[PDB]
Amino acid sequence: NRVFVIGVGMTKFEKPGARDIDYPDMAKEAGQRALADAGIKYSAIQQACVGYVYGDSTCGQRAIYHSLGLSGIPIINVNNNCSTGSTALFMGRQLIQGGLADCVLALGFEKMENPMDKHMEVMINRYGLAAVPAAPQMFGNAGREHMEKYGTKPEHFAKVAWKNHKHSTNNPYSQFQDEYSLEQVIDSRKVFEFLTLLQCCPTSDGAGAAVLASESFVRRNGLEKKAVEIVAQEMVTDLSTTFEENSCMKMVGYDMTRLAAERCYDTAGVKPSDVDVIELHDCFSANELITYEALGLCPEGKAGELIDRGDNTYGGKWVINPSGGLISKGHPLGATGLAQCAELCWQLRAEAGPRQVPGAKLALQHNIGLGGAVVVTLYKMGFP
Repeated sequence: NRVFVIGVGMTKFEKPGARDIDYPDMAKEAGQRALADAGIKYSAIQQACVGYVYGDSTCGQRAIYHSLGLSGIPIINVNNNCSTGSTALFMGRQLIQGGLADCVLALGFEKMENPMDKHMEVMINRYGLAAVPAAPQMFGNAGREHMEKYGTKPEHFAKVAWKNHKHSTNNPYSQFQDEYSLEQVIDSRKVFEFLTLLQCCPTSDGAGAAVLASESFVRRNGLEKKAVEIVAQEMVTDLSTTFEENSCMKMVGYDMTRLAAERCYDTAGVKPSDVDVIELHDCFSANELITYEALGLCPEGKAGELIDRGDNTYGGKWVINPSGGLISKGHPLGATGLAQCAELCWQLRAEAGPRQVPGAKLALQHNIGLGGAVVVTLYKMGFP
């Protein structure tokens, strides 16, 4: 069964406490924007898939009833107690593709609240980073491994972050919308090793939403115009390996990204060179830089050359994170994938305004599930 995104919506992503509304009003703003975009009656929604990390099991229902009114529809919380949760969009795609529903709402939101692990926990709190204590150490280790094997420079990681902040200047939904100089990225507060504060994603509070529909729902309702097809979607969980084969890059999911993308390319019958625009999970600059190679944009060890050619921005081969990435937008855990989806749908619909990638036809999304698995998605217009 083919699956289409027929409406998208999001709140602005803002510093926690910047905006004095609670998570149900954030959900309502994003959800009602997606339903207005879709152009459907609220009663068309048959099930809701709701992604959030903080708060008890009733928050998904509370947010949906505040957004749509009271109803009997299933309300599925993405983040189950197995800690193997995917994403609201991934689950909504499953329900359509599996013939369990014709039309679903995917909703996501977040409203915050050894000695090195203790130091990183305090740093995360005081710097407002959207990371767990292990993450800066694991991503710094992966970055350092890439430098030692391939000759990548610390400045290549800073240039990735610089490019994301530059893109953010045209995204009114992003927490940060200012261009920093490369020297300012390098000179910002140390987080871990070469990673500085402007290379790490901050916390944001916010919400995002998407309306997903079957081919028959799109046809019956005449909604071909805005229908963005999910032409491939793959999740890959931790790949059990040996001591001899393990590496710092594998420990942060390099091969999970690589296999998810390979499977998407095969399903969609496309190559990395066919992709026009990308939104990826730049939790740290180091994740974006190695993800260039995992996605097959360039050969092993060649990300520094891609960066130095400007082949990750406007006028280059790929426009990567036209949104400004997690580095600029910040990272409300449950909402990040739906914000990526909103931007890629606007790009393919030619509605991304000052961020528009001219002629974009194939979009790739890279994201991490609430349980840590990598999800890669490919999008094209359904009815061009």
